[PDB]
Amino acid sequence: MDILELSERLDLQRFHSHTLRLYRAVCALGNNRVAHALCSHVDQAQLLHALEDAHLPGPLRAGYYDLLISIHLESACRSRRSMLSEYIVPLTPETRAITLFPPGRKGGNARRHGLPGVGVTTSLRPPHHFSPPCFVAALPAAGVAEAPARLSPAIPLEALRDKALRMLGEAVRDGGQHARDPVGGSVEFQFVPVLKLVSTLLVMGIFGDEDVKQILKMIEPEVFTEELEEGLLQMKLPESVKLQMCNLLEYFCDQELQHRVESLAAFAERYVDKLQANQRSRYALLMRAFTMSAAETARRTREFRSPPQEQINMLLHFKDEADEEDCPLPEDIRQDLQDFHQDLLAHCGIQLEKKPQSLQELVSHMVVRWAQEDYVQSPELVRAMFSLLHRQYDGLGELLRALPRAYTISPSSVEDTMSLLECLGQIRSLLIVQMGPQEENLMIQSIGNIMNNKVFYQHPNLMRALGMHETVMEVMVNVLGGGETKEIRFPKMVTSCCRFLCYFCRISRQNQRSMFDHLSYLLENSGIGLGMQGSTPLDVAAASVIDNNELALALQEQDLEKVVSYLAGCGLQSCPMLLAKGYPDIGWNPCGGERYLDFLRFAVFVNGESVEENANVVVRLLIRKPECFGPALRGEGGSGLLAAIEEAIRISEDPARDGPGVPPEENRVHLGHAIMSFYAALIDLLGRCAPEMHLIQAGKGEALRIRAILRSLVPLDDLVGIISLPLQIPTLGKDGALVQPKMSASFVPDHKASMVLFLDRVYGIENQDFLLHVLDVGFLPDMRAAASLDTATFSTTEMALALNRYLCLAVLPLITKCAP
Amino acid sequence: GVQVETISPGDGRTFPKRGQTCVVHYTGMLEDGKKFDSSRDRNKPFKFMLGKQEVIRGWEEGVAQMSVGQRAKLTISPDYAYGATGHPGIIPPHATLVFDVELLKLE
Amino acid sequence: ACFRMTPLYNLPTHRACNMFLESYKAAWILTEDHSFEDRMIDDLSKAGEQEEEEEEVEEKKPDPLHQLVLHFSRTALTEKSKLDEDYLYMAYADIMAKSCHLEVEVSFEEKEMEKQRLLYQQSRLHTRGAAEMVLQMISACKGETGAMVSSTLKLGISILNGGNAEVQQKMLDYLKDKKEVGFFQSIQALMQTCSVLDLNAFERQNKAEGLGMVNEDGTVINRQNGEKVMADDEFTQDLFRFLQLLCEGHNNDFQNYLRTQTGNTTTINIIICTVDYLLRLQESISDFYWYYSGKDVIEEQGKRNFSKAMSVAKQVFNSLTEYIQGPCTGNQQSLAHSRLWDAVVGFLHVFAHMMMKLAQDSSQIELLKELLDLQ
Amino acid sequence: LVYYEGGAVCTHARSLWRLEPLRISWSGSHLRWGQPLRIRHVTTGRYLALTEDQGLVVVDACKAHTKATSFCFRVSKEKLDTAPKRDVEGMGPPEIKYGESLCFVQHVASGLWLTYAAPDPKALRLGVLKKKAILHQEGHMDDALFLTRCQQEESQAARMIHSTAGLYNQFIKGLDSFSGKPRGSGPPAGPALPIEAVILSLQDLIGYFEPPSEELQHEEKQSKLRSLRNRQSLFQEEGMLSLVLNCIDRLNVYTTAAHFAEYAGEEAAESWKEIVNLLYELLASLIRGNRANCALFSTNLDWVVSKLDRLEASSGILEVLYCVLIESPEVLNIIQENHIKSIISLLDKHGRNHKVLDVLCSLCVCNGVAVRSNQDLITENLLPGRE
Repeated sequence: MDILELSERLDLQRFHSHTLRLYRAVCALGNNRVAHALCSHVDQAQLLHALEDAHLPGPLRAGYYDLLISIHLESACRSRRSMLSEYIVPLTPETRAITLFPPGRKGGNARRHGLPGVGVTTSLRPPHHFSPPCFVAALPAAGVAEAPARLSPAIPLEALRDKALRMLGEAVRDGGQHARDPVGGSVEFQFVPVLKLVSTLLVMGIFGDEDVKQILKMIEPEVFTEELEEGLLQMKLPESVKLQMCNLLEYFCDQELQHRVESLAAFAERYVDKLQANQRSRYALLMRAFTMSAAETARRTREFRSPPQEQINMLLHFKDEADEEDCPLPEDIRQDLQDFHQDLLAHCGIQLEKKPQSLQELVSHMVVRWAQEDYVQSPELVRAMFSLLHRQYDGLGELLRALPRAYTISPSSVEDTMSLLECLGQIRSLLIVQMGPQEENLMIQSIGNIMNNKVFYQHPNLMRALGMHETVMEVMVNVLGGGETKEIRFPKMVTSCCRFLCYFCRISRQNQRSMFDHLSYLLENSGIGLGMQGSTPLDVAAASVIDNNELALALQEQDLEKVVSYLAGCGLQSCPMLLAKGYPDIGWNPCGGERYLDFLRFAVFVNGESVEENANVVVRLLIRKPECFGPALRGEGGSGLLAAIEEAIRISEDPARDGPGVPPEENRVHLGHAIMSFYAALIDLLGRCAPEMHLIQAGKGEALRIRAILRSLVPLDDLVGIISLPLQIPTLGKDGALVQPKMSASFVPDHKASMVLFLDRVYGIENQDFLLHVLDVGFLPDMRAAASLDTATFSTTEMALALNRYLCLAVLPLITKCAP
Repeated sequence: GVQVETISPGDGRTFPKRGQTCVVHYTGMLEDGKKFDSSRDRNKPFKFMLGKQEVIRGWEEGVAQMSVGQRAKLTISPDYAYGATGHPGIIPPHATLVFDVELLKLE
Repeated sequence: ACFRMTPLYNLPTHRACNMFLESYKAAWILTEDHSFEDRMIDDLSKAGEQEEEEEEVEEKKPDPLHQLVLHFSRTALTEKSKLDEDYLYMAYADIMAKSCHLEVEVSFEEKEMEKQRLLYQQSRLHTRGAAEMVLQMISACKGETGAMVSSTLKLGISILNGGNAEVQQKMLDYLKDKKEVGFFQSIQALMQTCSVLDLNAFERQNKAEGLGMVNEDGTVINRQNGEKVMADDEFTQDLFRFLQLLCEGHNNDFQNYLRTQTGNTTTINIIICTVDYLLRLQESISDFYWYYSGKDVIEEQGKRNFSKAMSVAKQVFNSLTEYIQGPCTGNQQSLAHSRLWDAVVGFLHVFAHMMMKLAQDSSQIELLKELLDLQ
Repeated sequence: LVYYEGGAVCTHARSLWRLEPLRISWSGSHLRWGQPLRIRHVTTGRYLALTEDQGLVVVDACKAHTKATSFCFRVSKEKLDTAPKRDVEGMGPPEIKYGESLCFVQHVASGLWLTYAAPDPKALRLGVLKKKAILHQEGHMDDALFLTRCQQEESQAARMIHSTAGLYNQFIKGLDSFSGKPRGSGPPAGPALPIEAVILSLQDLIGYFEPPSEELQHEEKQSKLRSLRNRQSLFQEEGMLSLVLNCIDRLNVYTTAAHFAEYAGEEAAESWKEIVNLLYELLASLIRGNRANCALFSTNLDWVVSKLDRLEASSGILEVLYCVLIESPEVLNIIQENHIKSIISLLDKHGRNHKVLDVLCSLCVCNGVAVRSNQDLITENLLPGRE
């Protein structure tokens, strides 16, 4: 049955239009496999012919136009639009060739502004990628979600551009004709799909430059003539048509602004070359002229003593003309740079025929004329027109807003940078979609590529501008938001998201601040995230604070409130998955509390140096929370810390008290080792929170008071017993094979060193006989053990190595202080 | 399995050689006759290289016996075709498939 | 690090290009600015060739300014869970404010001509309902501090500048005919968000300056971050000046509305809320007074900190003075039963001790003058 | 049991209360200090009173004895109660201020001071913010009760909700009454169903839920939709959604009109079609445009799914499903392949329908995000056949 006939049957028209919209909905968000499936049902040539035919009804043509644009372009469309914001310019010689104003006999400012969209833009944009649609291809033997996602189906882009241009011309001609019957039954029905096609093609940039010139002529002939068709604005259009041609103008203005940005980039290249030459010459004079004059040499060296960035800065201090003479740069170079500045102002129109001759002014006039003709009834249209108007009025403002986003890249690493931009495009792609296992594999390997990139190591400021870390925390919290507590969906997601962000912590201190801005809400999510394996959001937050005293100072007492509340909660009960593991229940959670504690300890010690204010706050929170002191050393009804340690050792001895017994991941850890790990962590916090030998020698009263509370909480004789506790040593056996217990059960020298560190930090050394008794209870048994450790087979053992470690880190400084 | 029939004769003196790429035009329709794929609608001939198994290996052999310039009617059994899993969306599961093959040239 | 300091000729070319881009953007383009916003508003205001139609006059079609205003009101009045930031409303509101205010032996005639000019620019705005939607923005903002509320309060400051009785009138009617508590709830939440001096913050800043840690890039000593103390002080100034200008003209009806909102189901006293904020201001001021009283002399950054704080206090005192002025007897009684007497006592003790402390040093005389003005 | 509770309940209707004087004449007069007063909760319709066994609990009006039910409001904790005030006709002197004065609540017969039970041990472990109201001779410091003004349309809604709940509970009781026994060729032997009553109630509910015309301007339109949010929230907390769903289930146990008549009779049967259709319409109207409303349907989507296949009110159930899907994303997350296949089966059996097509389109994408699994499943199970 003929489609044209369906126009008369409204029921069939509505059903088929909703069918088209259904294909549109199912294909949405770049569902590429679905799109290929539709290409099976809908022929590309069929769609093309549907565009060509004018008799076909308007809702149908809108539907088919939408299907073509989306099922083929929309993925590239969203990708390209996402990366349109970023402005990155390589230092190509071609880039150097670019200038703000086209060459000519007339002065550049007096010269006509270059025809928009025409010229060379070297902003690094990845090529569009498409897959030919073919169904005779063999079925993928590889499993689903392991093969890479299919590319969008391919369309002949050149031919599509030519036809889009052709029916664009037809639409303009018919509008001039004012024929009673519009194409598709309405003027808006006639035009709207054409402007959609033009928008998409122009934003892709496939639309060739000559054709862009043609489009400009159709929009406004008399305007874009370069040294009768009526302007599209002159034709007058319904509100929706106004909306989309306003979008076309918006694209043109964005391209124009990009051209401005690259123009300043090229001028910057020329200028920096001039500066390097001239300042080499200046320094050569300096080694020459330093013999004559010293006072000027002293200042000039001080200028060179300045960091290079500040050197650039006070070189650039010629604008005011008050100190322009002070700038070492000569008046000639200052003159040409001022000429550049005037040129930039003129191109912006900042500096000071009815037809405007300028795109910005004509757009302003069109907005004003529309608001004059009638009140706009579409709020989105109003938003669009006023945004465009404001933007055309403030080009200097657009440049202010875009300049931080701008960046320059050396030509050598252009291809690797392009690869990285492709990766970030994939990352932004997955943000819109709801998380699925194929997407999981996708962004895991994409993140891996990001780490593998050397450019990713090279320009930290450039990534900071690009914001992949922001997008990564965004996808992190999108994953986290849905039922994280009931089920930690995709620990692979959460671990990968750390690995990236955690690496970013390791990257830069400015990056550390950048994520530090989000640290509060990160910790809020990390309240349950630490239960996840190994590296957690708590761990990335810990990696953020460390290595900056300023970050440590910026640490927030309310954030400490949430963390200590979390720590108390762990002390309130054990984790439920332990029971889910068959791991027997315990009255409190040691592991999560331990992670919170180590976070706090990374917080307190920056470069091994305590933040006294932070220590005071944590002391306050501890004294509010008996659960912070924990079951051991409770006080009233208070199990001694020593007794708890021996009980934990007994539990680790006990088979199946730490195990269900009904380890593929082997992450299961003896509850004794875990609780004593928590307690060694608490002791570590408590020793680091102790005041320092300076301001103890002066003796700040609150400092000694806190120290006294610490010594009261932790009995010195109790610590003497703890250090007195012997450690099992691996021994040869069963024909002399060495017997080594598992560390997830073993009582560790790491904990013992935490004790010893607390001793030296808080109690320290007072008496020589006290030192001797401390040694003979805890240090000399360890030192006979160390003597035994010096064995060829023993020297191999990582555990004896760890003994050597913690003994040297602690016992050696103890000897240093105690030798007198 | 694979059923072959000729609607237009070919030269017969020239044959596809295993390991040689072949440019072909085809239309894919189901058994009921509904067309799902047409290389002519693509306007460029589909290209495949014999023995790479990029084409359904059932369909690949059925091309081989077919001479150059010979218009074919090819029927593929599901075991030779996509099979019980079938192609999600385009081909229903465990259904036979029919094609017509135009071997324009071999490159 | 200075021999390691790489001369810009040895500097990598691309890196040098980037840092030059930053340097130029700081030195030139940020510095230069010209006010095209005045003619922007003028063009968006003017109406041309509507009159030939002769039926739109009976319908009162909106001028382009009025249309932009109506759309912003549409966005604001539309209900949303969180007040979303719009950069367009950001910039547009800044533009209207700057155009509206558009700013020594001046004749009376000259001074009054300036006054009439200000009245005209405020007129072209209030013909649109700008301050009406400003109140709407506050209601939708629900006491959430941000650039949006800051700029729109600044725009209200601009439209109210000089205390235009007509604007005060229309906003009074609007508050009456909405009789809705949410706006005043927003006001209370906002002045709760207003900061006061924190000793812990000041000692953290003192640590920052004293440490002066070298930034890893070369040698950067004495880096100064944005002072966390009174980060929102400018916005607090704007808010209190806003209440000031609302109550300006000694409009007793407006002061009564501020004291009590009969139309509202729940009535709040913004004046006693201001009193409470003033009390927090005294507590902060007195803690800082004690801290520098332990010291022999106030260090320069501390001097600036007190200076900005007491400027905020000066605006607050001016606002309270405007509230009480007229005089509104209900406001008189409300202050009378309030604790502002204890506030005055604390302020007086602070004043006396700062005068004895400042009087010794010659450099302190400027802050002493500012304190004299505060007193 | 009534407990002092804080939170969303404060906005809720259950926190609203109804207070009436003892004397009928000039009941609306200025409330007087120490006036004898009777307290009935608006939503329940039951009175607050003292029972020896349970202290004070909300009690039914018939059980209410009007003396133990009678309570007085006091400005002062200390008690003299010497001379009763003389009754005054007319508007009377104004004693207490609406939203301004603070008052003590006293039971005239008991003389016992109403106070909180105080935070019980281990109750913090529950975390409940609600603590039982108890009568104490000494009382407590906070016995002074602050009072607030209610809102007119909210009170109207609460009254109508109470009447609606009572009538629907009785109607459901009747359904269960004849549900057990097939009437057969006899009398129904049960009290007549309030058929006309439920038709009128549903009709009024649609009219009072009917969404504003889009032609209305933006500001009053937004205000009216805000009222719609408040109203839907009130009906949600009250439980009308749940009880109406129970109604739908109970009438759904009967397949056809005649089959239902066989339990009830033709005189009950004739309306049954309109009853179920208008009932589904009520569900659609109530749930439409409310995140909270769509939230509960997410718990049991298959419950809707099974009823989608049913014939008598196919359009109504389709609209209900439409409102559920278009408004909530979680429902879109939880849907499964059997459900999608059932929807396609509905498309088959009811023929082509743009409405069903649009519901499926909503099933594709929602809230700017598209379910990969949902799109893949619908493509797989619908597209290839193409019939």
